[PDB]
Amino acid sequence: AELLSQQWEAGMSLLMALVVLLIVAGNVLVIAAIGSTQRLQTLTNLFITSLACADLVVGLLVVPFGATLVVRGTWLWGSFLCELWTSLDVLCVTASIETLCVIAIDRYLAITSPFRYQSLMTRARAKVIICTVWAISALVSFLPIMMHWWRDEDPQALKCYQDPGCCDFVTNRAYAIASSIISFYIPLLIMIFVALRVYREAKEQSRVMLMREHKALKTLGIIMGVFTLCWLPFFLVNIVNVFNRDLVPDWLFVAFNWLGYANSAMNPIIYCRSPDFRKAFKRLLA
Ligand SMILES: CC(C)CCC[C@@H](C)[C@H]1CC[C@H]2[C@@H]3CC=C4C[C@@H](OC(=O)CCC(=O)O)CC[C@]4(C)[C@H]3CC[C@]12C
Ligand SMILES: CC(C)CCC[C@@H](C)[C@H]1CC[C@H]2[C@@H]3CC=C4C[C@@H](OC(=O)CCC(=O)O)CC[C@]4(C)[C@H]3CC[C@]12C
Ligand SMILES: CCCCCCCCCC(=O)N(CCO)C[C@@H](O)[C@@H](O)[C@@H](O)[C@@H](O)CO
Ligand SMILES: CCCCCCCCCC(=O)N(CCO)C[C@@H](O)[C@@H](O)[C@@H](O)[C@@H](O)CO
Ligand SMILES: CCCCCCCCCC(=O)N(CCO)C[C@@H](O)[C@@H](O)[C@@H](O)[C@@H](O)CO
Ligand SMILES: C[C@H](CCc1ccc(O)cc1)NCCc1ccc(O)c(O)c1
Repeated sequence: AELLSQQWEAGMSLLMALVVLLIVAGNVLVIAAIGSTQRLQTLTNLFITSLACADLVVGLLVVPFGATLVVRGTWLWGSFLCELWTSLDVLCVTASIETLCVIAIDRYLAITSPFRYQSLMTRARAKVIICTVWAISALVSFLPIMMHWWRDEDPQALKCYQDPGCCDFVTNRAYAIASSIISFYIPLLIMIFVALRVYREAKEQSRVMLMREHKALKTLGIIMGVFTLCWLPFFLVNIVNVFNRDLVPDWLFVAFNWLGYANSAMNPIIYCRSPDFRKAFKRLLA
């Protein structure tokens, strides 16, 4: 009874810490490698840095908080932080998918108008792009949450809000469909459409130099593919609940949200496809 709980609590704590460590180490490495290697200070890598910040915030704030909820079986932190924590979860996935769109659009430009790209894209503009992405993402994630537009009047929902250790994100149907479409489905569709155009236009192409560029693009394709595979299951289930709560078991819905968090750990590994990152990683770790 109490022993079963102790064994579970301690092993789950150990796993959670590992996940945190992997997400924080991996993404600090990416930021530090870029911050300190002129060869890696390209404009595309400024977008990568932004993605790494999104993932780092998941490692430092989103996951640690969720971990305490999984390990201890209740929300220990009060009402405000529960809402802030929710806000930050929506924020990061929103900022991630929006950044991935930008990366795909940056690459489409560079490949179809290399010279028009040359005269448009500067460090100053890349900064504006990044900031705009985080602005829109903040707008779409915080306000509806601070305006309580997500709340329901279901008996289930009143139960949770009248229980100080409840921090499920029980939402009304309108918000579920709206936030999913606005945070995820639309940027998803744009990203896929643009990523396929980048695929067609890369096909209409020293041989050594073009191979190295296609290796790099494939790496970006992989980042986008893995991100879709990590989050699409959660968002699909999010929709399905609006229509039928029985069609898909609870435990798998929760797990899918954790699969989403897990994506924040994957990008640094995936970047080891690149000689340059690999070398910068090995050098940084001394
Ligand atoms: C806890 C949450 C709610 C706050 C989120 C933090 C943001 C304000 C961060 C996330 C991404 C960050 C940006 C990521 C990348 C850049 C590029 C950077 O350009 C550089 O010259 C340094 C790049 C390098 O490492 O070589 C300037 C800061 C800026 C705009 C950062 C400004 C602050 C941003 C928007
Ligand atoms: C909220 C959901 C429903 C829509 C998300 C779509 C976004 C993922 C993408 C699609 C096109 C992107 C935009 C394409 C071009 C620009 C111009 C870009 O660069 C500048 O404006 C620099 C101009 C300057 O200051 O000189 C600013 C960001 C922005 C609006 C991008 C922000 C992110 C956008 C809106
Ligand atoms: C959750 C976070 C949400 C991000 C918040 C975005 C706010 C807008 C970002 C911003 O302030 N700038 C966009 C930058 O692209 C302008 C800055 O550059 C600012 O420092 C200016 O006053 C200077 O340009 C003048 O020296
Ligand atoms: C970007 C996302 C922004 C989404 C904004 C959604 C706001 C819609 C708010 C809303 O529709 N409700 C109040 C929430 O403040 C009420 C209902 O959703 C629900 O609570 C009850 O009417 C039930 O009886 C079911 O119909
Ligand atoms: C309240 C009920 C919540 C219970 C669910 C908690 C599951 C613990 C989350 C976790 O860390 N993992 C399970 C994920 O569900 C393992 C991850 O490390 C793994 O997903 C990824 O590292 C791989 O997919 C990468 O290839
Ligand atoms: C904070 C909340 C619950 C996360 C959670 C719930 C239970 C757990 O045991 C562990 C984690 N996750 C929100 C996911 C989400 C993300 C984006 C959206 O647009 C949306 O409607 C919902």
